[PDB]
Amino acid sequence: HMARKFFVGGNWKCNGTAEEVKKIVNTLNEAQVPSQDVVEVVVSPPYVFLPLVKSTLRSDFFVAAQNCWVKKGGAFTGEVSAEMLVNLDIPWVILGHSERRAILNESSEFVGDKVAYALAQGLKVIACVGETLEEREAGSTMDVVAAQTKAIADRVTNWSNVVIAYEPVWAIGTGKVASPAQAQEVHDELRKWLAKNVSADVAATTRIIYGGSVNGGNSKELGGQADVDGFLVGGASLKPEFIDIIKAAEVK
Amino acid sequence: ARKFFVGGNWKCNGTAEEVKKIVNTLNEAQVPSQDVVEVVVSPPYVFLPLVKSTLRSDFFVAAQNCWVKKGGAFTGEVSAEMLVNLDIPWVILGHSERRAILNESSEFVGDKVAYALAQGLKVIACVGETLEEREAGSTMDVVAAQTKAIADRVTNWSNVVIAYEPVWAIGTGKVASPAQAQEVHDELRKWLAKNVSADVAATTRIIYGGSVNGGNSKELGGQADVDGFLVGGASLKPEFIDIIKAAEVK
Repeated sequence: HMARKFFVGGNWKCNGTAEEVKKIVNTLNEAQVPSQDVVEVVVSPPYVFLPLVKSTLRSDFFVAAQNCWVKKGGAFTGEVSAEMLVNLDIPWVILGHSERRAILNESSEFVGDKVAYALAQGLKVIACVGETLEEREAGSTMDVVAAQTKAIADRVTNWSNVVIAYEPVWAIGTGKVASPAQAQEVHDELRKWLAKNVSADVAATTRIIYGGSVNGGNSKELGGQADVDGFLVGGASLKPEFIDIIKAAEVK
Repeated sequence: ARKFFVGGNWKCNGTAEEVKKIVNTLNEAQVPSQDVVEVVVSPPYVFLPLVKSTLRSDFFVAAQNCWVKKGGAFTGEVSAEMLVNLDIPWVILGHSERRAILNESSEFVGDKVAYALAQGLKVIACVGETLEEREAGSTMDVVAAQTKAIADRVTNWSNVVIAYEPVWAIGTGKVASPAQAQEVHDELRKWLAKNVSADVAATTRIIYGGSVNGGNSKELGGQADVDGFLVGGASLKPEFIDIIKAAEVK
């Protein structure tokens, strides 16, 4: 029924010092962006800076962890449980990021279990999907994205607190450039998959955000697409340019 | 003489309320001198700032893991540089749970140890054999191979502690004896003497990472080649203080 609220997530990845975090947070705190009714803004620092960011960031921007454990805490040295994030009043978590799928070998099932467990503790989830250059060149884009999405869908009963991020991994460090039209094509096919395989209502209300290369310059052209509901920003999330990407929400 | 070393691995446990209680209990503790025992406490990443800001300054804070190299495009990982930036002096690397559950290879662990040392972190480097490996007669083959992957990459032995985890005796129904701990620690120290140097063998702490409680701490701690403990679950409880007090056995 109601329009999907534009969503901008900033994934800091494995970057930051206390000094850099203070500079980034000060820059965001002084930013003048569209209303909380027009855009939902989430910033995702490394685990060790979650307390500093949550304590100092403007209350109308929300904090995400970059990962959490698949289940209840216990004998999992080095892992952070969903209930720890809830305990520290961290409302969001990024799960299934292409870097964790590729470098740390997180399976679609492992990601699905994490999403279900995070939602069960009351966290909101940015659930990431995306195909490699090999998969795209093989003609497997929608087979891979549908399979990643299905592993999540099979474990999720309530999509209200889920945002899906499409990462064109094929266009990240390969020399290949994703067009806005190519982004819109995958977002459209993914939403049609949700409509047929979950429900018309879930398809209509679930934000699908673009996790490819976005800057101030291309944000309105990418953002001004029928099935693109915002961005999961990588490196630019550390820079003032992030504010220009948030401002792309006015295109809707 | 090697200074007795007691690490407390909280693992994936804690809330702000539980952390405050644990830290208050440690802050009120009366334990042996800084000459007799070195104490390290390892909370989850998200509680490192709270623990570092509130813990007695003569106990040291460790992260439970860090990334293998320089930060960048590694969503969810915490770099050695970040820990140094937050004045976290120690890191646990190659814990049996990360080797077994998260499939960290001996080479990956070795690279993490080298990178952590290079940023100025002190490292508790963990090694240990499974029940299958122990029953196959492969205990010292496995421990030597895991240690070699680390030793090949170490740039400062002063800042390394080795933790032997008898993984075969964690949730299997098997009980690791003081004699079995002593045997592995002695053979590991002899490996260091032959493969690194007599001086590194003589001065490097080898701590026992098996099931340690108030009751068995003095008998384990009294062994010639056991230089202390990496404590699991008991590290969350007042009993951790009784384990630190085992250092007086040396």
